[PDB]
Amino acid sequence: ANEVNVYSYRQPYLIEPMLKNFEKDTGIKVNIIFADGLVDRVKQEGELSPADVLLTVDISRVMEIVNADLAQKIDSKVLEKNIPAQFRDSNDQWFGLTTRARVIYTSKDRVGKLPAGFDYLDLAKPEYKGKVCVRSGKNSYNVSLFAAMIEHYGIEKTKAFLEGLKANLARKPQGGDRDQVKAIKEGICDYSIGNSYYYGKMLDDEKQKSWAEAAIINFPSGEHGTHKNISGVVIAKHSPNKANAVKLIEYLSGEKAQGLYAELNHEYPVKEGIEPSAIVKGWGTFKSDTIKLEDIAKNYEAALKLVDEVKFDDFSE
Repeated sequence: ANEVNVYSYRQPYLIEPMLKNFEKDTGIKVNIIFADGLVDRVKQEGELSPADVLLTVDISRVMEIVNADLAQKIDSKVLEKNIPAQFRDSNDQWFGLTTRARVIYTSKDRVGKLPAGFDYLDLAKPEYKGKVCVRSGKNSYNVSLFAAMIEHYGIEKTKAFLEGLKANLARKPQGGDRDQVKAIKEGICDYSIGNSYYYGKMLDDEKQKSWAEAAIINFPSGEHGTHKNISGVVIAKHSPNKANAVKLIEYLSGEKAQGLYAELNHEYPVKEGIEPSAIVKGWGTFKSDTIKLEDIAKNYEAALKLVDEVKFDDFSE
């Protein structure tokens, strides 16, 4: 046909606008399934997998796919021009489309703004007992944060951090990132961990704006700064519509789509010269962790093991 088969780890509200604009501008039909491809299914199906494009939200998932030989190399002058080298594979098998920060939200009323020098690590200190909310420790946004911490500190110190963080939780890990900010608004907790773009999404939503208004976005500024991760894309090894798949990822890297990522999603474009939204610009800039993206993913397995050892999500005692 004239189609492309997309498997998306992103829910419709954070990707449909980009894909609909792609369909209108190119004439190529997008078939989309929301993941639950699934890496194990893509592997076992092998040559019969209909997947063209896998849209990811985490570098560690990207490297799981690439390491399993489920991607293929894409050499595109358009991707080269649009995506800075630090946000795509040197070996051409994966491509970053946005960056996002995993930030600390605080209660406007009960905490205020965090001081310069505040670190993720501070959330494990005894004085924050009963005041911290985080979604499941096994959620990959969290595990990739902990993976970066292993690169910086090793597994003993990272485990001690996880034990302290767990000890300080106000409630059993539950919900997603926005839900923790709702909990700040309601008074259940005073500090949460979540991705930056969700603050802008909440502000844009009539039903969630009060959640964001009750919280302050903070970019950690300890030794290794603020954790960054990427939304991205891989073209599957056996892509049945590969030319169309390349046109899709080239489109997502371009000026128009990158502007949509900025203005609609409140994410940081990878493409230089594309301004963030007014909301995102208002937060100011921050010192990013200089860790290489692959060096986050390298530690994912070890981080997941630590989360299991500390039984992070168990709130029984």
